[PDB]
Amino acid sequence: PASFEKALSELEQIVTRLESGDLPLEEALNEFERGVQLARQGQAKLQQAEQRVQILLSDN
Amino acid sequence: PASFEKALSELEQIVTRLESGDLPLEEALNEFERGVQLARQGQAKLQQAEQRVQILLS
Amino acid sequence: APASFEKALSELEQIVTRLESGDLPLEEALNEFERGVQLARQGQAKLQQAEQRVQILLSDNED
Amino acid sequence: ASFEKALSELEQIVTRLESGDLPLEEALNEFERGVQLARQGQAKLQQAEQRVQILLSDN
Amino acid sequence: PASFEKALSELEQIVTRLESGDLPLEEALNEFERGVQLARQGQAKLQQAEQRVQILLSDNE
Amino acid sequence: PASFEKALSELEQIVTRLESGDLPLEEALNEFERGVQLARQGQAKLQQAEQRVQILLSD
Amino acid sequence: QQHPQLRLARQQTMLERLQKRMSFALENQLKRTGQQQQRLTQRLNQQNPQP
Amino acid sequence: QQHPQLRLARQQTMLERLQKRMSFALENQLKRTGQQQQRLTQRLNQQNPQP
Repeated sequence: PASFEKALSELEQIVTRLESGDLPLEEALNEFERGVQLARQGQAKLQQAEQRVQILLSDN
Repeated sequence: PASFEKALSELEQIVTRLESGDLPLEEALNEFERGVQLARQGQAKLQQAEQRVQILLS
Repeated sequence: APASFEKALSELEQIVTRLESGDLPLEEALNEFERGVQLARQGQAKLQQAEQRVQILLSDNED
Repeated sequence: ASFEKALSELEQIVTRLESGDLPLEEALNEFERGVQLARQGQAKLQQAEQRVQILLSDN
Repeated sequence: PASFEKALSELEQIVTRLESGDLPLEEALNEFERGVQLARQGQAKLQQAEQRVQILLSDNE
Repeated sequence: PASFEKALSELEQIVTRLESGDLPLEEALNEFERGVQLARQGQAKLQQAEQRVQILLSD
Repeated sequence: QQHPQLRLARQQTMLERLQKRMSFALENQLKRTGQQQQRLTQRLNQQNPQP
Repeated sequence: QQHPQLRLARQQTMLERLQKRMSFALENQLKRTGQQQQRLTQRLNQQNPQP
C-alpha cells in the first residue's frame, strides 16, 4: 500500500545499513529481501505512472 | 471551469506549481491530468466558435 | 413578430457602440456579435420587402 | 512620381489584394508598399495647399 | 530567401519520416535538429513582421 | 566508427551464443568482457543524445 | 469591422504555449525520478550477499 | 482594411502544432532505444561467468 515517496525513503536507509560493512549474515538476508521487494514495487510504479500519461497525453 | 478569462488564469497557476521542483508524482500526475483537461476543453470552445463565425461569410 | 425596422436598428446601434469601446470580455464579445448579425438580417429583409411593395404598386396600372 | 501616377498604382494594389489570391509574403510586401504610396500622395496635397496659402495671403 | 509557404511543406514531410521512425538514431538526431531550426527561423520572421505592421497601421508613420 | 545499430546487432549475436552454454570456459570470459564494453558504448550514445536534444530544444 | 476573429486566433496560439510548458515540465520531472530510482537499484545489486 | 494581421496569427498557430508533433515523435523514438538497450543489458548481466 505504501505510496511512492515513502517507499524510496525506506529503501535509502536499508542500503546505508547494508553498505556499512558491519552486519551479521542472518540479518543481511532479511535486508536483501525487503530491499529488492521495495525496488521491484517502485519500478512498476513508474511504468504504472507513465502508462497514464501516454494514455492521457495521447488524443485517443 | 470558470469564464474563459479565468480558465487561462487557472492554467497559469498550475504551470507554476509543476514548474516549481517540489512535488510527489502521485499528486502531480493528477494535476497534469487537470491541466490538460482544462486546456483541451478550452481548445474546443475556440474551435467551435470560429466555425459559427462563417455567418460573417453567409 | 420581429420589431419594426426603426426599433431593430436602434438596438443594433447600441451594440456597436458597446463593442467599439473595446473593453468587453471575450465571451461577451462573441455572444454580442452573434446577436448583432441576427438583427441586421431582419432589417435587410424588411427593407428589401418594402422596396418590393412600392415596385408592384408603382406601375401605373396596378400590376 | 505625380499624384495621378501614385493613385493609379495604389488602385491596382487594392484591386489585386482584394481578390486575395496572393502568397502571404507577396501580400505583406505589397501591402507595405501601399503605405509608402499613401504617405507620398498625401504629402503632395499638403504641399499643394500650402502653395495656394502663400499666393492668396495678401502678404 | 525561403517564403512562408514552402517551409510548411518542408516541415510537413520531415515530420512524416520521423513519425515513421525507420531512419536510424544518428540520422534522426541530425534531421530533427535541422527541422527545429526551420521552425525557429520561421517563427522569428512572423514576430518581426507583425511588430513592423502594427506601428505602420497605427497613427504613427 | 561504431554507429548505434552496429553495436546493438553485434551485442545480440554475442549474448545468444553465450546462453547456449557451448563455449569452453576460457572464451566465455573473452566474450563476456566484450559484452560489457558494448553495453557502456551503447549507453554513452543515449547520454550523448539526450543531453544534446535538451540544449537544442531548450532555449 | 468589429468581428472577433482576430482576438479568437491569439487565444489559440496563447493556449498552445501553455500546453508545451506542461508537457516539457512534467516529462522532464518524470525522467529525473526515473533516473534517481535507477541509481539506488544499481547500488543495491552491488551489495548482494551471494559472494 | 486589407491588412494581413489575421493570416499572420493563423500561421503562428500552424507552426506550433508542427513542433509539438515532431518533438513528440523523437521523444517517443529515443524511448524505443531506451528499452531495447536496457533489455539486452539485463540479459547480459544475468549471464555472469563468476558463478
